[PDB]
Amino acid sequence: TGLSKEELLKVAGSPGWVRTRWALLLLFWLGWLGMLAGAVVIIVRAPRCRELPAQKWWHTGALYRIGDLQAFQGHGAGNLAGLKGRLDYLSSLKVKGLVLGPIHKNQKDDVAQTDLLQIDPNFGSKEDFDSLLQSAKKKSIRVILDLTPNYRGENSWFSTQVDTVATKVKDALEFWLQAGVDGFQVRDIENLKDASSFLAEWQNITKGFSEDRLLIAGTNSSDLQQILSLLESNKDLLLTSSYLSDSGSTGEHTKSLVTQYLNATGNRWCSWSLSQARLLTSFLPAQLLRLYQLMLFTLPGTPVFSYGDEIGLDAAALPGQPMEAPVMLWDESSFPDIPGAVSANMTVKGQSEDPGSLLSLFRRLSDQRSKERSLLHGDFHAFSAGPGLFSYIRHWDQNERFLVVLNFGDVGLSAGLQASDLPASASLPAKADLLLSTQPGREEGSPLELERLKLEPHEGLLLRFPYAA
Amino acid sequence: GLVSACGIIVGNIIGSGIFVSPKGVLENAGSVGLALIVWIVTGFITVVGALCYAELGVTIPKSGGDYSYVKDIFGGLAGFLRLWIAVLVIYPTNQAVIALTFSNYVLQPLFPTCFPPESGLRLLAAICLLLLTWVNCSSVRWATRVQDIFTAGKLLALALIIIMGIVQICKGEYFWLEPKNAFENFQEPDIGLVALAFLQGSFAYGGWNFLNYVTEELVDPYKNLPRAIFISIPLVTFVYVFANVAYVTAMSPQELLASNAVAVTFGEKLLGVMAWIMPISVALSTFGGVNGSLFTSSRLFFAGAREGHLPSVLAMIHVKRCTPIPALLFTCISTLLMLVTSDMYTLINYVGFINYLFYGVTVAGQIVLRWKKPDIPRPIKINLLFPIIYLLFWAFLLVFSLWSEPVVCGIGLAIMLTGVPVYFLGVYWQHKPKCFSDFIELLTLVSQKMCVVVYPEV
Ligand SMILES: CCCCCCCCCCCCCCCCCC(=O)OC[C@H](COP(=O)(O)O)OC(=O)CCCCCCCCCCCCCCCCC
Ligand SMILES: CCCCCCCCCCCCCCCCCC(=O)OC[C@H](COP(=O)(O)O)OC(=O)CCCCCCCCCCCCCCCCC
Ligand SMILES: *[C@@H]1O[C@H](CO)[C@@H](O[C@@H]2O[C@H](CO)[C@@H](O)[C@H](O)[C@H]2NC(C)=O)[C@H](O)[C@H]1NC(C)=O
Ligand SMILES: *[C@@H]1O[C@H](CO)[C@@H](O[C@@H]2O[C@H](CO)[C@@H](O)[C@H](O)[C@H]2NC(C)=O)[C@H](O)[C@H]1NC(C)=O
Ligand SMILES: *[C@@H]1O[C@H](CO)[C@@H](O[C@@H]2O[C@H](CO)[C@@H](O)[C@H](O)[C@H]2NC(C)=O)[C@H](O)[C@H]1NC(C)=O
Ligand SMILES: *[C@@H]1O[C@H](CO)[C@@H](O[C@@H]2O[C@H](CO)[C@@H](O)[C@H](O)[C@H]2NC(C)=O)[C@H](O)[C@H]1NC(C)=O
Ligand SMILES: N[C@@H](Cc1c[nH]c2ccccc12)C(=O)O
Repeated sequence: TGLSKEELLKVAGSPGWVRTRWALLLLFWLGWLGMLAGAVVIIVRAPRCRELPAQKWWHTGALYRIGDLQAFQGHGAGNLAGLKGRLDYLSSLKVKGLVLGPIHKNQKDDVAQTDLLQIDPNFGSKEDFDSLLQSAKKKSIRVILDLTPNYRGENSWFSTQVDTVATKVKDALEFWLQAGVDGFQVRDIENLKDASSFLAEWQNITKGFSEDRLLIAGTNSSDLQQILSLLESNKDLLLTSSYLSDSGSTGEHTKSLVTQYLNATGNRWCSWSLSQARLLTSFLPAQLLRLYQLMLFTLPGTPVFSYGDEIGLDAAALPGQPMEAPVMLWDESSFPDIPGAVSANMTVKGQSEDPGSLLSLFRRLSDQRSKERSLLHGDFHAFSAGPGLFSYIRHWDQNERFLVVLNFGDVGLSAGLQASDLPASASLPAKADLLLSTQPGREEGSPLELERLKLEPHEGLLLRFPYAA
Repeated sequence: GLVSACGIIVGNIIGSGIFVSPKGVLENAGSVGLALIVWIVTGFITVVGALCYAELGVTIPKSGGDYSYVKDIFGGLAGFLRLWIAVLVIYPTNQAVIALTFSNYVLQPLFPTCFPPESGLRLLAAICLLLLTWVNCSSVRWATRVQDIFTAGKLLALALIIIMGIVQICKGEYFWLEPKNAFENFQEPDIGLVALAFLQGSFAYGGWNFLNYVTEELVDPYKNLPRAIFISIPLVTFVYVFANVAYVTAMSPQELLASNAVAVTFGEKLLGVMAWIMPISVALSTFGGVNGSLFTSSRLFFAGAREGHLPSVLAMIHVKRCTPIPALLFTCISTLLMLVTSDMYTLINYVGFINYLFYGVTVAGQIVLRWKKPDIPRPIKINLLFPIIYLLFWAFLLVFSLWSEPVVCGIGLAIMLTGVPVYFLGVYWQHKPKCFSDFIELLTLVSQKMCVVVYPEV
């Protein structure tokens, strides 16, 4: 071996080695206090993280307007009880709202006979409504009932009366909230006498019953000065207007149309929708329909969609249908009036299995809106780009940043995005791995360069880049 | 007498691996219902694994355990590589993971939704390590009388996950677990990403192999030691499943993958007072995982030096107190080298690959000792077709983990291939370098003088 001895060591060890054994024993114990104070200084010099805002249920996800119950599932199975079977489909969409149509037995312009407390017998009863609310509560889907009283007449809110129709609504606020609906909507508030002071009485009883309730109000006013006069008294009101219903096919228009709305309201919580009760197939063609679903799901606010929006259900395609309430295309026999009129991709059954369809873009965007912290309440900072295109950054404190580049032109335009107009906390690097794109033909997950970004016509692409230093 | 022995096995198996694993099991298996299968399959494999280790402990009984079983079957080369890995790879990176767990869990209340600093974890984990090796070297009676303090912490913490878990079972909080229809997630992970969920599911079960040869004190073995395995290790799998059910009744599975500390994200919910005792009762559990792994790190430097390998400057024992200094100074230098480099969850894949690789060659040694050398007195036996289930599970996991992450397993096999030149310099060398061999004598006596340590009597 290599031993010395026990006894031979102690007569040879430590004549002056005891000086080096004490001095090196303190050099360890002094460097450990330098490693202890040097590890508390790093924690304090590490800055902070931001406190998460108090998120309500409509802040996290999208709502889903269901106008006509009989046309959502079909005239054979059209009931409130038949709506319960489709709750498994909407939970795949990961929507959080169920803003269903008014069901309060209107009598076609007779103010004394439209009681808002009593459900129409053509839809069901009281007992199937609460079990619909009990069934939706297990899947965490919130049901919003709207109380626009004259919904089958040519003008809502009963133009011959000014006061009895108003207290007909106010009595029904404390009636349906007993049954536990999680909000209310009032469409067409442009046809009201003293509209901006009647929402403030209705948002009292909606918030005063419980804090987790909401009120939605719909106009058709597309002017900026009319909307802000409605939001100058109330603040926590979702107002779905017709503000974006114009063309916006030039790129610098919609950049100047969206960033004027957040700048005038002071970056509050808004709701992004192209209309109040109309689909996205109106107001814009079918090649920009995948470009707006990427825009509406990434803007700061609650995106509101109508039924048949995820599949691009055009009312002007199938003949013999009312324009406001088209039939939802469930299977090949969902429209049994004209045989041989629907395609395979023009059906929610064929849209589901196609990995490059339009429903596959909705479902792949709806989960990333609902689960990602930088899209839930991340800051919005749009910046300049080339001749016509829209580009903006969604960013939060430390989370995964997002960068959307939307091209509204028709030529294969290069992006040319300049990062000089950003704050230093959320600047972009040279590489950012792609996440999704509207038209396929790009390698997803591949980190591409952000200076040479050649873009196709009608091609909006979603990139992400991590927090760096 | 058996009930006293069952506590010996469950006490050292259950440590701070239940606090690290369920983020990495859920990330690699995808769904919640597939992750609860992984904790059941791994616990059955450990029962199969700790059975075939008990048969070699009654057939060829020698001190050293895992290292001496390979020493009997091609024991020249293969026996040294079992100990070359357990000195550089296994024992350092088992302490660095538990040390990095300690800094990650005390810096979850501070910095709850942001990220902790990248060098505030490499310096707070090196403080738990460098303090404990100072405690460990010193009067070893101190190092065991403090270990039942850390054992009370992991019993207080794992009880609180259970009793607050079972309260949420008798409520409406059984949404994600009990429904059995919420079992869908990212399926682009292949089978090869489920193989990485077994590299991290058995980090929580690790520490079963060097226990069974210690239970020697047992009464009448050859029937009991076994009867003890069939009671202890399925009682670990009962706890690890029930404490993982309680993790998902508190938070979302996507919420579980975001936090760096799973046990205290549980604690910031379900009461307001458990924000104070969820970091404390789990940072105590990570103190015992490093303190309990610096006892057993020095028992392997003893068995290696008396057999030719591992030159005799190691395995020396201090003159006033029975403590090995230079065996603890090699698992403290080599642990700091593994600590500053890489990420914790990809360090478990670095252990669990090479830990399975020598798990197999001892069970393969249990079958080749039945082909070669029969009629040896064996007090207990298993089925002939029983350890070939373990070799079936070992082969289908090793080649799939090499396909998934080849870089973290390519450096695990690169250090084993570094073993064959240092072994051939080790014992197959002619002793004609007179100018080089007295360097070893000069290296020893200077280490024997600046440290007063001496070889033991035997
Ligand atoms: C801290 C700096 C950053 C980290 C750097 C790594 C530090 C590793 C330290 C590990 C923990 C050390 C604990 C020492 C105290 C033990 C406590 C105790 O019970 O003492 C008993 C015993 C008490 O002695 P007594 O007071 O005489 O009774 O302590 C000793 O006898 C010696 C203590 C000092 C040990 C000297 C170690 C010198 C290492 C220098 C290496 C130089 C290069 C070598 C190259 C080799 C190439 C192969
Ligand atoms: C740092 C901790 C200090 C306290 C502990 C001191 C430990 C010192 C040795 C550490 C390594 C222990 C394992 C040694 C290898 C074991 C294999 C074996 O069986 O050996 C038996 C063999 C014979 O032992 P014997 O039976 O006791 O004579 O022991 C040795 O030959 C030890 C050789 C020391 C060097 C090991 C290999 C170093 C690799 C790096 C080479 C660098 C080349 C020069 C580069 C430039 C330098 C300027
Ligand atoms: C309901 O809204 C009104 C404002 O529209 C709030 O203020 C009340 O206003 C009425 C006159 O319209 C006064 O008679 C009340 O005394 C006011 N209430 C006060 C000062 O507390 C009213 O606070 C709202 N209700 C709740 C519960 O907040
Ligand atoms: C909102 O819809 C109405 C219905 O067509 C538009 O027309 C208004 O209709 C009411 C009642 O029929 C009249 O009292 C108004 O004078 C009409 N407006 C105009 C400008 O003539 C109304 O224009 C639509 N709102 C917007 C902003 O286009
Ligand atoms: C939109 O935001 C900009 C700055 O963020 C502000 O616009 C300023 O409006 C005043 C009004 O006369 C001009 O004098 C300034 O030159 C404008 N600023 C810039 C940079 O052009 C304002 O906060 C918002 N605009 C409005 C009309 O409120
Ligand atoms: C579903 O796919 C079919 C492909 O067969 C599309 O049909 C083509 O549509 C374009 C105009 O959109 C026509 O110019 C082609 O002649 C059509 N081809 C055939 C074979 O009919 C159809 O447009 C797709 N559906 C939707 C809603 O876009
Ligand atoms: N070191 C063991 C695992 C391990 C050690 N200590 C632990 C404590 C608890 C859980 C697991 C462990 C291995 O390499 O497999």
